[PDB]
Amino acid sequence: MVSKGEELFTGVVPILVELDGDVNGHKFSVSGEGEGDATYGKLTLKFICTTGKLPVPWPTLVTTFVTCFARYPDHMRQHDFFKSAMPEGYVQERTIFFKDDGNYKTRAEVKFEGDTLVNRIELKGIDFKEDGNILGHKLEYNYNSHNVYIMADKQKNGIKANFKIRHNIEDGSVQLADHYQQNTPIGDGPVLLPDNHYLSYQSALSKDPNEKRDHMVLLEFVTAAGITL
Ligand SMILES: [Br-]
Ligand SMILES: [Br-]
Ligand SMILES: [Br-]
Ligand SMILES: [Br-]
Ligand SMILES: [Br-]
Repeated sequence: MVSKGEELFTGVVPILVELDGDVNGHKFSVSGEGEGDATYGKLTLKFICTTGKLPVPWPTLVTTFVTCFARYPDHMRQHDFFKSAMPEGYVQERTIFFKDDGNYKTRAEVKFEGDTLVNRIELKGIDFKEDGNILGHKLEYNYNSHNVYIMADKQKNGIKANFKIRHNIEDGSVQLADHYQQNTPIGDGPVLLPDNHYLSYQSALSKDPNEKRDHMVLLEFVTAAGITL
């Protein structure tokens, strides 16, 4: 049978993203809009910095900007915590430690408002070097594929993950962003607590040639894979 959560994602779902950020005291906001198609694990989103110039590089916000759109293969459906929490939704929290630089702390609520899947985020960044790779805008505008190991967090009735993102720099090195993540449901309803599994990501960043505002276009695919060999 198709679960309550699963049925909310059988077609194309509009997405709205709102972020309020503050990094080393530099305040900024970003809105995003687009669509998710969970059947294909597909996200298409365009983000606009509504406060002027984004004071951090767009790539550093990609992981922050809706894992309910992941494609879970049929044999993996029991492990999809993210859809099981809908429509009431879940809180996603991270600390992202940039190696040799500062860290982001994020809190996002992901939930439906009517037919729209909303990702509402607050982000606070501290201890950044004003001329480091982040505040100095030294990251290439691109993105690597990454696998994320999702684990159940029984104590907290949700999931957790930690993974390292590599942001390429043009001198051939990378800026590491070490993610520690915890998701917990917003409703008191039943959720799926998964066995350990992976989510495989690819992300492509681009620009709208007709857009004068500071912005990012993101195309991202997420697919789950199991550990039964
Ligand atoms: Br600060
Ligand atoms: Br605007
Ligand atoms: Br950028
Ligand atoms: Br995602
Ligand atoms: Br988050």
